[PDB]
Amino acid sequence: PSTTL
Amino acid sequence: DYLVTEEEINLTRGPSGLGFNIVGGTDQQYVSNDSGIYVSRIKENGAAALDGRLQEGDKILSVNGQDLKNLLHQDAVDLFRNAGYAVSLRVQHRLQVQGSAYGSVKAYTNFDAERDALNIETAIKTKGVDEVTIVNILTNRSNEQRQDIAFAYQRRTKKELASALKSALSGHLETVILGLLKTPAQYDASELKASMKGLGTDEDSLIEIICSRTNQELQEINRVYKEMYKTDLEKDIISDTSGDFRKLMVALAKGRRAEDGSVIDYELIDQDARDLYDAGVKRKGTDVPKWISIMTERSVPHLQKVFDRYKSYSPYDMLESIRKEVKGDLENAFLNLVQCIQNKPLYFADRLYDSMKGKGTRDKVLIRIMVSRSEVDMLKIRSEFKRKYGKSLYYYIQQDTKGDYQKALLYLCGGDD
Ligand SMILES: [Ca+2]
Ligand SMILES: [Ca+2]
Ligand SMILES: [Ca+2]
Ligand SMILES: [Ca+2]
Repeated sequence: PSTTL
Repeated sequence: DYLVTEEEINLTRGPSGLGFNIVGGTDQQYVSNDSGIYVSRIKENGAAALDGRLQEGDKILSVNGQDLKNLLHQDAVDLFRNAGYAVSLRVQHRLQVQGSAYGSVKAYTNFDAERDALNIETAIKTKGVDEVTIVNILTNRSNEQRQDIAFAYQRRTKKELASALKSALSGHLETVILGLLKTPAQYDASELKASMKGLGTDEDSLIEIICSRTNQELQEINRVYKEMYKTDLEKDIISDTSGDFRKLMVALAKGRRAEDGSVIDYELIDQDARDLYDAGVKRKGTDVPKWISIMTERSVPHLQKVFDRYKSYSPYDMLESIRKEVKGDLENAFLNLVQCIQNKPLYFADRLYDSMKGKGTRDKVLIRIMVSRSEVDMLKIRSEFKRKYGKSLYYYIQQDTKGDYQKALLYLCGGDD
């Protein structure tokens, strides 16, 4: 699970 | 092998956002037991890309002065989502500056891809095939130069170089040359794919590749495997192995071993050593999952120190402990893994000796090691081989193989002693 910033 | 630099990066959040993704946290560990926050992706025309300083794989130490140490994933995310439009990051880079320094095959300095392609075409088409010229060229160019040769060959003949060589070559020489024409990840992926035959799976080849490749190599293998075969490597492992052997292979194939740390964690070294003893020789039977967790999760330098501390507690070292505790494919996998951790060049030197010492040759193993390690650590393999066996790797290859096949392997060896 990667999170876009 | 690697270098670490730290740097403050100041970004302005534009209409497209900061333009990068993060992974990590105490509950979403990027690699095993690592709680750090890492950049996983950098979007084009985003703030981070247009600044140029941030890089994928970077560790983010702090945001606007707030340390990202031992945070939940969500708490790190919240620090970014609640930051202003002026974002200050302190970041740690990891740079690989080794290359082919310990490989026997180096990039050819006067390389000309079009010239090589023409001379190989001529050698292919001369009456009887000029195998000597084909071997002389391809074993004296780096892998990436070989890719340029193959591109120039296809452009001028309208035929693939590997297809032409399949018709021109045969025997073990064909196996060597075709292997050299694949990229390292393609070669490893294809060797793994070939070893998975359901109940007829070649566990020894599976073990050799999965136990010896690093995180970065395995990540590329996983990507290329999926492109080539339209299925994830892990799924093929799951459907072609069973028991604790499968769990060990799956864990290793993820390529998420803890990375090399700056601080040596002596307390954990001792605790891991006690755990290995308590799970094996100290008890009746074996707690195999505890062995798998420790040996697949900790960094290679950490485990090297663990195996020596293990001797403080156990009457037997780690290798003889494995022999006493487990059997079959599981025993063979642990034995290979521990050798890979303790001394990887010596591991390959011993596998090369085993492939030649007796009647005939295990050419499949010999070729694969000579192809796959020639641009990595063949010089270290040769040093360990000579130190242990007295004669050189070159000498044993010379005694066990013949012809143009022999000549290709000796070029991949790179020299005597
Ligand atoms: Ca010939
Ligand atoms: Ca052929
Ligand atoms: Ca036991
Ligand atoms: Ca032999």
